[PDB]
Parts: sequence; structure tokens; C-alpha cells
Amino acid sequence: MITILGAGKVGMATAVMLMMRGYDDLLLIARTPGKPQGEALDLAHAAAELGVDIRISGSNSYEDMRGSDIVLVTAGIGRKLEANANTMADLAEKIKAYAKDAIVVITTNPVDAMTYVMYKKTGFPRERVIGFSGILDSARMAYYISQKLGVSFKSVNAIVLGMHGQKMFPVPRLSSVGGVPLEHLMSKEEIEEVVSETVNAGAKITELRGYSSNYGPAAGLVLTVEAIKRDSKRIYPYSLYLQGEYGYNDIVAEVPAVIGKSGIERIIELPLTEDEKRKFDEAVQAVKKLVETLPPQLR
Amino acid sequence: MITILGAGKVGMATAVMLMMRGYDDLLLIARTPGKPQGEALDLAHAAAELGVDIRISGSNSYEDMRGSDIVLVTAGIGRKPGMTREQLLEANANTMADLAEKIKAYAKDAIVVITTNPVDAMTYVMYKKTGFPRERVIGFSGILDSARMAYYISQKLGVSFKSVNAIVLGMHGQKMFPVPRLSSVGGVPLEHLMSKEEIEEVVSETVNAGAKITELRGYSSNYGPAAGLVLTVEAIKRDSKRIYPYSLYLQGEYGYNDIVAEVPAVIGKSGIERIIELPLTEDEKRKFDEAVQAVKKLVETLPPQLRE
Amino acid sequence: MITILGAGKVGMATAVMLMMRGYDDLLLIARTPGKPQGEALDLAHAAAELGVDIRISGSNSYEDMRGSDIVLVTAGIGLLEANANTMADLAEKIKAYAKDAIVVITTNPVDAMTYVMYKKTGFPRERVIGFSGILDSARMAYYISQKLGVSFKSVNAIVLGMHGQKMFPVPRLSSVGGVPLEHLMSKEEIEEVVSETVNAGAKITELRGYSSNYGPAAGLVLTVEAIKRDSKRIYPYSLYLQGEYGYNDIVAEVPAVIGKSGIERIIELPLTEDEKRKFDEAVQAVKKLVETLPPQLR
Amino acid sequence: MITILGAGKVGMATAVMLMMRGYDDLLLIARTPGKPQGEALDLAHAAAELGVDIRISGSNSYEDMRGSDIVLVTAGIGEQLLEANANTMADLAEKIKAYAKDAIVVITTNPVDAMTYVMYKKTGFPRERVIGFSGILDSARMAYYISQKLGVSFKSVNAIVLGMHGQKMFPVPRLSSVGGVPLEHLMSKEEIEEVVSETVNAGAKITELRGYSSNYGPAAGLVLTVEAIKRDSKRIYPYSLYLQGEYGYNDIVAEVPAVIGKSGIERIIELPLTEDEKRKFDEAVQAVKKLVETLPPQLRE
Repeated sequence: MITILGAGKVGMATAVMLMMRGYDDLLLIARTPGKPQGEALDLAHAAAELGVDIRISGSNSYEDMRGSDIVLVTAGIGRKLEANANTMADLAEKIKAYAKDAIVVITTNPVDAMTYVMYKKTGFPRERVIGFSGILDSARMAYYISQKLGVSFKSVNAIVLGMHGQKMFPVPRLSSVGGVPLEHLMSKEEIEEVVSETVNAGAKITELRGYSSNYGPAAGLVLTVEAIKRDSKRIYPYSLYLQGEYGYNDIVAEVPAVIGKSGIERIIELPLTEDEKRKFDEAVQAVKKLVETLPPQLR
Repeated sequence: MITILGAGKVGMATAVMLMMRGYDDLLLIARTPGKPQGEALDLAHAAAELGVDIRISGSNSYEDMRGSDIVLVTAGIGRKPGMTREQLLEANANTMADLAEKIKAYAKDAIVVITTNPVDAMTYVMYKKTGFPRERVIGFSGILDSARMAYYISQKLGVSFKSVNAIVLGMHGQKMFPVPRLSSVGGVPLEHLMSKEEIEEVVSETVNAGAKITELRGYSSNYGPAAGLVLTVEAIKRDSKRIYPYSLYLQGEYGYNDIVAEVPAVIGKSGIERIIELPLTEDEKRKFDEAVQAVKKLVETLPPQLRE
Repeated sequence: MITILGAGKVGMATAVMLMMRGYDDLLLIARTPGKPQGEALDLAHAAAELGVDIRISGSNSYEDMRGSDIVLVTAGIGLLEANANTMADLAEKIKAYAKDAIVVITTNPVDAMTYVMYKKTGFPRERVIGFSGILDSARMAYYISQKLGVSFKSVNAIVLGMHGQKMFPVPRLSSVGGVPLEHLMSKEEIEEVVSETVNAGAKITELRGYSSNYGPAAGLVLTVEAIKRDSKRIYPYSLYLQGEYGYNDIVAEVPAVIGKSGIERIIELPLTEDEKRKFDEAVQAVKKLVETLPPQLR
Repeated sequence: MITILGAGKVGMATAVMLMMRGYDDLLLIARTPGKPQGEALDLAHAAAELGVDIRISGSNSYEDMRGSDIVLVTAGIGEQLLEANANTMADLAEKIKAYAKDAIVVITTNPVDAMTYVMYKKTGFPRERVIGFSGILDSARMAYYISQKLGVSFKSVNAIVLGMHGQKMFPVPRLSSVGGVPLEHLMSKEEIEEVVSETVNAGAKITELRGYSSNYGPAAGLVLTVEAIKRDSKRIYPYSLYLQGEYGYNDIVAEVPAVIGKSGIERIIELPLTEDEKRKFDEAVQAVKKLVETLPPQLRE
């Protein structure tokens, strides 16, 4: 079974989407008394109409996550923040006691920072501590390009690196549409426009609807689950703890990686030019900051 | 395309599930500026990760719903903890009326499905205000009652709810009643597998199901309705001629008329084709008659303005 | 992983359907050299076009099925003494490399085949499932709906007995939208649908030249999905009876709860005598099929 | 409604996969009496077990294809091939032209580059609506062999191809990637030359082992084609299309990337080819040029 820690917006979006697919039984766990139990019941009535025979339940007891293959961490607090470090630190001791051999993917922001804290507090191998960054930035870039060029996003190959935030930088030179290089379809202006929209997409929604993304991370978690369950050997960009890769270590960054039934198998090093290594270094430093703002205890 | 009027909690759950199935393009409309666009946007990014090629939009302009085959109404308000039954009815009735005028002007040929509660009363107001025929004004009630009934029977017998066939009728509320005589599990009549006290236990869980989750997570059901709309949409797009229980405006069926009730009906590409009349006993006929009185009582409790 | 023993026309129709839903890695095993390999290969290219990262192989080596939790026997040739020998053969390979798995036979006559496979494998009664019921019900539901102009989804058809000539439906327990099937139909009409159902498989043979293959296949998808999800679902299957319905040591088509570990329990439907009589004939039809097999095969 | 023309091996595989997806109603049309009916009956029974509500029919009367928005042609046999098939296409083309006047036709019959040519000529439909299936299967196979040599999902492989559906089929390394990493960087020239053999030899390999040419590759390809159209996705897939200027060629059919929508092909994409790439493309066009001329004028035009 797949456990979900959160029972909030992004947690329920994930639950809804995972019930639709029916990959496994799912468990909802949240601190607020009766909250997860109540949502599991409504979610169970939905599965009953859709005919999805998976078991769906909720609990306030963290020890119920005992025996989980994947533990999706979405329990952070949204936009309207690094107070999410404490909840990561508090959740870090629970899965360390009841899910020591599970893969954990963090949907809390700042994810690169949060992934750093979860990794250190769980004492889990880097391959089983996954931060959800790339898949979303990539799709968003696909979406803006497509809207502008008038083509499906299924035909856009968008490469991105850095971290999940202000300093996230897409790599056009390696992106294309239906085979055609991106830089050959759009002028430098048009490319810098799609990159603003992509970088500022998350803030924009918040600005519009009133609260930060939840369907995006949710739909990205579905892919991640499906990728682990099939032992697929897929390459997706995630926020992972670096140990030499891209020249850095003792830090977290958004990079391409092959995920499997046992987690991250290896980090891929894209061939970058001086500029792109400049821009990747800016990102590493950006994450540098957020971690330094954290109190030593959480480090 | 499929238009969702709401941009709320049930409306957004419906949009999420509809995006999954990719049955068609879907357009979100709500009064609050930026709300529907903000959401449709998050959702579009989600379809981009899943590879679901459809269009998703959000608008504040009700004129953008023209050309819609199906209009899903979820705009109401939901019951809130420590809340007044009538303090919902009149509120949502006003919403329906207001929305009816929009549907009436921009989507004349569309099929409308309401989720707003009290569904029966809401379906009534919407039917009268739009000028649309019965066959195209659908209130969602029975599918969810049937699934919840099936779910509870399931938990109790240790079998898949997929193997349970539960028949329900009446209206969507206190007077909703099941027909155990016509129900079964894997081919076994329900009255054989369960005692009469056990059956009324599951009927309680079902009739009170909505209130239990509102008290637990703090707000009324939304996934159930949503999943219910997914089926309805698939049934129309496929012109399947499935039989599902819906709250419909009666014109003779079951010997009633000029009222709304939860009855079984054939659903197709152009709406309702015909209402099925289940063979009923003296007892069961009494229970249906009582269900009709509950809706009559709800309708009368509205202002002549909203009911005519 | 799901192992398919056959590479024939149902087995190939099953692999395609099973590949589309992505449930698990599938494995094709067949005696003919090259055939399974070359089909897995085509099937894998189709999988790449659709985006299903499952793993698809082909093989002539039966030891490759070690570690399969489910074996789908689609080997038979669609006769009796032949498919009996094939069952006899394959039974030794399953017994040696897949003692832990749930085998589901599709080979016809399913009832008789399910008996040979049970006796020869030595497996427990709950893990030797014969495919038959799901299919009868779907056909009956199909014929009823073509006549009433409603979706077959909305039809609840109950069938019992055996997968053949004495397969009988129980209208008394069947329904459409909650309405008993007898308030909708007449004798005469309910007898046409039954006649249709009972002859459906032979009609498709006359019309296209080979015996049904998509029906069994689609039914295997459901069975696999039922097992993987441990759904506790109730489907009619050809199982070895140990007392249920007042018979023991014979295979018949009856309702059963299916889960992650095979058949959990057979459901005994409250039947009327005429129904009991119908059921008895069915049993007796299978005892005839079984007593034709040479002692060695049974 | 979707109409399939054929009821064979690739016909039926398509029908099974389209049924699983449940995109729309199906119609099977084949010359042999009873074949499509019985096949549609077995398929319909399967649809009932899965609960897929669509309608599925069989028929020997081409009049029945009236109203389809998609017509799939799989009727081919698998120079003693070319002439037989071509005749087939011309016979089927007069039917489609009269009974599916508003239709998008997709050809799975081989050779396609030659068969699309005929169908185009004999139907008299605009270029938008006469699509030949070929690239989607070439790329997916090239993707497949790459994954198999790298040990990564083919979903993470972006293989580009051009030319035609046969020996002259040809991929483009410097535009193809894997996880965002350039194909040229991960594999040597030797290496890329090894996936290409495996590619161009696949069809022949599967016939040898399995005794009969590919069926699924095409069927699954037709599903993507059907989905792309039904959703008006504006997707980019390599198809065999009748050229009228693009790429500097005309009055010939070649495998090229195009945007496919609800009304057919919107536009053809013109890749930035080098001089060697261009030469290879010319060899492909030239292969088709002679493939068509091997046809009786009656059939070609």
C-alpha cells in the first residue's frame, strides 16, 4: 500500500488521482482528529461508483503506515513557510520508526530545502529520499511552449535543471518540439517569455485562485508512483541529495535521474556549456541559502 | 465541451476526475474573478504531466458556455456543521434561479445535471426556470445512494462492492429507501444474506452517510457527487442507454406528476429516454408515497418566486 | 509476473488486452520454437508506441515461469482426448516450476480440462480455476440488452451448471435495472436469449471459422485484475466441488469469491427443485465428459 | 463512428485495442460473408465483460460506412505484392469515396508510401485526409532498441525518423535524445549503427520467428492516430503524406513529421537537415519514386 501524509489540498488531489488509477490500496494519515477518516470515507464512496476495488482508509495513527512501499509526503503548509522544516523533522522520526525501508517523495516547499531536512533526519539512503521538482517544471514549460506554437504539449521535450524556485532554469539548447530544436522555432524574446511564465507559474496561481499549486504536484506524484511500481528505469528530473554529481555534494538540486522499484538508480549529468554551468551554480547557491536560514538543529 | 458551473469544492473534484478520463474539453465558470482561471491553470499543468491532450479553461463570462453538450451544475453552497436545513434550501434555490437564466440564454440545447442540495428541490426550481424539458434537467441522487448502500453492505459481508446490486428510490434525503426484495449480492437475494435489523443498519449508514463525513472532516461530501458526474458524462457521450436512478420531474410515472423524485431511468445522448417503474408491493408503495411528500414539503417551503 | 502458456489465438488476444492495462510484466511460453519470441517482439513495439513500460518476453523454455504468481493456460486447441493430453503435459511443467501460483485454464471443454489439471497438478482446490462463467453471463447480458435496447451494464445475469450444452441461466435471480427479468420478458423471449447464449460460441465458429478467442481473453483480464486487487469479488467459475451443491469430486460452473490467493469460498445459491434438476443434469454432463478420458488422464 | 476495412490480422488487433479504449463505435467491413459479423460478435461479448458500452458491428456492405469520421484501411495482403495490394486500394478507394465523403482515411496496408499514393489519387480527397501509417512505428521500434541497450524506459527516449517505411527508412541521431541527453553523446557511431539494424530488420525478424508480418505495431499506432484526431490534439507525428512542395519535392509520398488534428493534417514540419541528411532523404524519395512506377498506369493514375 501507498501511504499519504497530509490530508490537505495537495494530499487529497493525490488521493483522488491515485484512486482513479487503482495502483494499490492507499492510506490517509493526518494529525487533525477525524479529518483523514472523514475524507477517506467520501473518497471510498467515489471509488464505489467508479468501481475501483482498491481499499481506501484514513487514520490519525502514524504507526499504521507500517508496511508501506511508498510514503508520499505532502503534509506541508501552503502559500497565501520554512516552518515546514519542523513538520518534516517531526514526520522524519515517524517514518524512520514505521517505514524504514520505504521510498519517500516530498511535495512540501521549499522542496529542495525540505528534501535536505528529511534526508538528514531519516538517515535514509539518498536513493530513497526524493524531492518532487522537475516533472512539474518540465510540464509547465511544455505547456507554455505549446500554447504559443499551437501544438500539443505531448510533443514538446523540455529540459530543466537547478532547483524548484526563483533560480530554476530551463535548458533550451536541449529542448525541442516534434524533433525540431526549440531555439529554431522561437526568437530569444519568445524563449525568455516562456521561461518567465514557467518560473512564475506557481506564484501566478496563487495570485489568481488564492492558494498555491496542488493538482500539479498531485499529478506528478501519480507518475512517480507508476514509475516505481513498474520498475520502469525512467529518466525524470527530481530534487536529490548530491554526492559529487554535477561537481557538488552535501547539497540538494533538481537533476535528471533514473528512478526504479527501489528508488533512484543513478543521477544523469547533462552535457552543459559554461553558461548553463553558471546558471546551475546559481541554483545550488540559492538552495544554499535556504538551508543556511534553517536552525542548526534542523540541519 | 463540458462546462462546470462552480469552481468550488465539488466542482473542482469533478474537473480533476474528468481531466483524468479525458472525455472531452472542459470549461470552468465561476463568478469570483481569477478563481476559475487560477484553477484551470493548475489543472492544465496537471494534464500536461499526465499527457492528457484536452483543453481546460476558466472564465468569469457565462457567455462562454455556448456550444456545450453538457452543463454540470455544482454552484451551490454545502451544509455546514451546526447548520439549518431551510437555511440552505432558500440560498441554493436563489443560486439555481440565477444560473437558470444563464443556461436559458447560452446553452438551450445542453443537458444539465445538478448536484446542489437539496437536489430534488433544486432540480425542481431549475426545471421550472429554464423552460427545458424533463428529459434534459437531471438531478444527481440515486447513483451515490446506491454506491454508499453497496459500500456498507460490502464492508459487512467481506465482498467487493462491485458484486453488490443495490436498488434505491424516493428522494435524496431522510425518506430515501432501498428495495431489499429487489437487491442482491453475487446473485444472492439480500434478504437471505442479511437479517432485517442488519439491513436497516446499512440503510441508516447510507441515509446518514453524508452527515457523518461533514462532522468528521468538517465539510459536506464532494468526491462522491463528483464520481457520480463522471458516470453520467460517460453514459451520455456513449449514448449507452444505461439505467441509473436520478431525481427527475415526474409526468405520470409511478402515478405522480408535477413533482420530483429519485427514480430509475434510461440515460442516453439526448438525456432521459424513459423512466423505469419497478414492480412494488403495498409497503414499498407507501414508502415511495412518503418520499414524494417530503419533496412536496421542500418545494412548498420555497418562495412562490423561486418555484412559480 | 503473469505467465501465458499458449501463444495461440486466445493466448495472443489475452496478451494484447493484458498489455493495454499494464497490470504486470507478461511472459509468453509456447512449444513451437520462434513463435513466442516473434510475438512478444511485435507486442513490445506496440507497448512502446502506447507508452506502457511493462516487460514483455517470449520463450520455449517452461522453467522461465518460476516466480509467476499467476499462470494463464490458454494452450488447448479448439478434441477432447487431445486437449486432455495437452493438459496432462502442461500440468507437469506447472507442478515443477509454479507450485505457488494460481492457474486459470481457458482450454475447452473447460470443466473436463479443469478436472484433469486438478488431478495431475495436485494443487489445492482453490488455485486451479477454470474460466467459463464470466463469459456466459456477459453473453446472456449481451443478448438481453440487444433485445431491450438498454446497456448490458445495466443487466444482472446469473448462470450455473457447466460451460456447454447444459449451461443454464437462473432468470428468477437475474435482473435489469432492478426489475426482475420475468416482468420484462416472456417465456418464449427468455428462451430465445438462453438459446442464443448457449449457442453463441458455436455461431461465431460457423461465421468466422475459428472458435471464440476475445471473450475468454477479456474474461482473463477481469480474473487477473480480481486476483491482483484482492477484491473479494463474486464471479462464476468452473471449480472442483468438495460437497457444495451436494456433489464432490467433479467440476461445475458455480459462483465463487475470488481473491489474491485464488478461490476463497463457493457461494451456494438458494435454488428451486427445477433449478436443482437443471444443475444435476449439468453435473451429469461433465461426468460423461470425464468418463470418456482414459484412466491415466483422470 | 470508426470504420475498419479488413477483418484480418492487423484489422482485428486494431479493433481489440480500440475497444479497450472505448473512444467510439466500431464497424467491421470485409468481403467474406460472416467473417466480420462473427468477429464483431466475439468482440462484442468481450466488450460486455469489460463493461465498455460501445457498439460493435460487422458487415459485408460498404454502404454501411456512411457517417464515419475515421476510416482505417488494413485490407492489404502481407512486385507480386505491390500490384495485388494496389489493386486492392483502388477497389477500396471507390467505395470510401462514395460512402465516407467526409472522411479521414489511414492506410496500414503496405507498401504505404505506394499505397497512400494510390488511395490519394483514386479517392480525390485533399492531402489533409489521406494519411499513411509509418513513422510512429519506426520511432517506437528505434526507441525500443535504444532502451534495451541503455537500460532505461523507452518513454524516456526521443527517437526521430524520416524517409519512408522500408529500407530507406532513416533516423536522425543529432535531434534524438534520451532523458534530455543527446544520443550522440551516450553512444558511439558504431553503437547507433547497431540500433538501426535492429530497427530496419525488426519487421523481417518478426516474420521469420512468428511466420507472419507485424500486426500490433501498426494497430497500436492506429490507436494513437485515432486519439490524436478525436482530441484535436495538434500533435506532431511522422506520417507518410502526399507532398506538394515541402522538403523541395512534389507528387510523391514520403514519411515526414506533421501536425495531426480533427480535420486531418494541418501542416507538415520541415526539419533543419544537414547535407548528408538531405542526401539520405533523397534516396528515400527515389525509392518510393520507383516503387510507384512499378505499377500499372491503370492503378497508379
